[PDB]
Amino acid sequence: AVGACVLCNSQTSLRCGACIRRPFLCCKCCYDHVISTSHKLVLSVNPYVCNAPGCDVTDVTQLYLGGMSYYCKSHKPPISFPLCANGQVFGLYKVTDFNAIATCDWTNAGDYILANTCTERLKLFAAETLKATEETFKLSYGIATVREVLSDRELHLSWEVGKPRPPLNRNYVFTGYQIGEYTFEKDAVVYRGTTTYKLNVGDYFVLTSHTVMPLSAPTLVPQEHYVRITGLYPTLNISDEFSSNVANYQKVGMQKYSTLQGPPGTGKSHFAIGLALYYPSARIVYTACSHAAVDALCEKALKYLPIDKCSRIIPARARVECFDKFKVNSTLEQYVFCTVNALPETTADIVVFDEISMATNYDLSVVNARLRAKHYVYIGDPAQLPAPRTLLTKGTLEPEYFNSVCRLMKTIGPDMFLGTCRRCPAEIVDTVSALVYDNKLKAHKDKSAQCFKMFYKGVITHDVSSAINRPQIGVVREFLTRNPAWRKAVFISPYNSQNAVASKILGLPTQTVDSSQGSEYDYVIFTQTTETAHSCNVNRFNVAITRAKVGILCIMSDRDLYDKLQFTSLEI
Ligand SMILES: [Zn+2]
Ligand SMILES: [Zn+2]
Ligand SMILES: [Zn+2]
Repeated sequence: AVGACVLCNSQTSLRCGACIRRPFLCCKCCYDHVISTSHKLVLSVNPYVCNAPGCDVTDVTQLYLGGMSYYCKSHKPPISFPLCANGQVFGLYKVTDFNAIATCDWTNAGDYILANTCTERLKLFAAETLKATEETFKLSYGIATVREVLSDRELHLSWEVGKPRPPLNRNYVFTGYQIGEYTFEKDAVVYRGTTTYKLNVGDYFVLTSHTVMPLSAPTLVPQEHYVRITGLYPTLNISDEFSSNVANYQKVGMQKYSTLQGPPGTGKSHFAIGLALYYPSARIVYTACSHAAVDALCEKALKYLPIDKCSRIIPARARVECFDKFKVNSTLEQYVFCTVNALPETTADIVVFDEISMATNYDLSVVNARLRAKHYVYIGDPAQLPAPRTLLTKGTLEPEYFNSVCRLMKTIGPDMFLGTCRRCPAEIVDTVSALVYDNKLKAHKDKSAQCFKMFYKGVITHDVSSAINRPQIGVVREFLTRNPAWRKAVFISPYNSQNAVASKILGLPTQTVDSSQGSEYDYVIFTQTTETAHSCNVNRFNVAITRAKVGILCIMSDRDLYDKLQFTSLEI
C-alpha cells in the first residue's frame, strides 16, 4: 500500500486501478492521469469507491472524502471534500507520455517509439505493461486437441470454436497437457515436441503464458567514465589474434557500460571471447536472449578459454537441445554462458550481452536486476533483426526504437564499430554497406563472382498468412541442375511455408531469414517470395544476404532491392 511515484518518485498510497500494472502515482500525477484518460479507479489502502451500500460509483472524479470514508455526490455528508480538485487526488504525502503508455493496446509502432523515447522509469512501466498485455493476449487463443496421430513427425488437430487460431510457425511455442513445450509447421501438419512423447488423441495444448514480474533495475545503469581501467587487470602478453581489439578492450575497462556495433562477420564472438584473454583473472558472464546466441559464444569460448572454468547454465525446465561440452549449471565457474530468462542472481567483473538487436527493454532490465557487474558490454547490430513484437500490426519499428542500447547506437553512435566484414564476398559487403551502414562497412574478401540476382515475381500463394512462390522455387530447381556445386546451398526465404515447399522440391536444408541470424553458410539461395513490408524489410534483407561466405543466388520480387543488389544478373 506504501510506494513511490512511477513518474516523479514522490511517495504515495495512490495506485491506478485501471492500469494493468497498478503503478503507484503521487497526488499531482494521479490527478493528471485520471482527468486525461478513461482511467478513473484509484487505489490507496482502501479503493476510492462510494462506501454507501449498493452504490457503484468507482470514478474518483465523482467521489468525496466524507469524514474518514469516501462517497459520491448522491451519498456525501455536508462536510465532504472532492478527492479530485486543485490539480491533486486526495492521498498521503500530498504526464502526456505516461497516459499514452498506460492506455495503448501495443498494436501501433508509435506505442513502441514512445516506450523507448520516454524517461527511464516510464521505459520500465512501458516494458512491464507491454509484456503483461502480450501474456494476457495469449489467453484469447483457442485450445488445439489431437484428433489423430499419422506418424512420429506428422498429425491432424481439432481447434476450439469462437477463440481465434494462432499462426502455425516455429515462432508460436505452445505447452502440452504437463508434457513439455511443443511447436508446429504446415491436411497433414507437423507436430514437434521438445520432449519425445507418443502423441495421444484427446490431449490438448495452450500457449506458454508466463507471469510478468515487476521491473526494478533500469534498462541501462547510469554511465560512468573512468580515467583508468577499473577493477580489471590486463595482460601485456596478449595473443596477436586479439591485438586489433586491445584499444577497445581498454575502452571497456574505463567505462561502466560500452556498446559494440558489429555488422555481419566483423568479429563480435572473437571480440567477446578475446575480452576474457585480455582481462584473464576477470569473471565474465556471457548472456543473450536465445539459446543459439549463447551456444555461439560457447563454441568460440571452447576454442580459446580453458573448458574447466566454463559453465553453460541450463534452466531446469529444459526446452530445446543446447551446448553440451561445458559443466552444466555451475554458477561459480569464471565463465558462465546463460540466456537472459535463466540468469542466476550473481556478480561479475564483466557482463557481455550479445545479439543486442534481439533484446527488449524487459530483457535489458532483467540483466541489470540479476547481475551486479563492474562493466557491461552490449554487442550486436541495429541493422539486424529485433525480437518479434507479436502485438505490433500497424507501422514498422525502426532500429532506434528496438531497445535503449540500439537507441544509443542509432542516435549518439556506438562506442566501438567493427568496420571490416571477413565473411562475405565483396558484392554482398558493398550492397549492405550502402544499404544500412552509411558505407562504413569494408570488404576483406574479394568479389567471389558467385553472387547472382534474378528479378522473377512468379506467383504468390498463401498457406493462411505465410506465403509460397512455387515458380521462384522452380527457377531455383532449374539453376541447381546447371550449377550442381550449389547443391550444398542453404535455402533461405522470409516465410516458413515457402521453406516447407523448397525443402520437399529442392531437398536443400532450409532456414527463415530470422532463424539464419548469427549463422554463416558457403552458399545461400534466397527467394524473396513476396514484395511485402516483411520481405522488403532492409534489416531482414541485410541478414539474409550476409549469411553467405562464397556464393548467393537472390530470386527477387522487389525492383528496389533487386536494383540495389551489386550482383551479376541471371536470365530466364
Ligand atoms: Zn508524481
Ligand atoms: Zn491508469
Ligand atoms: Zn454513492
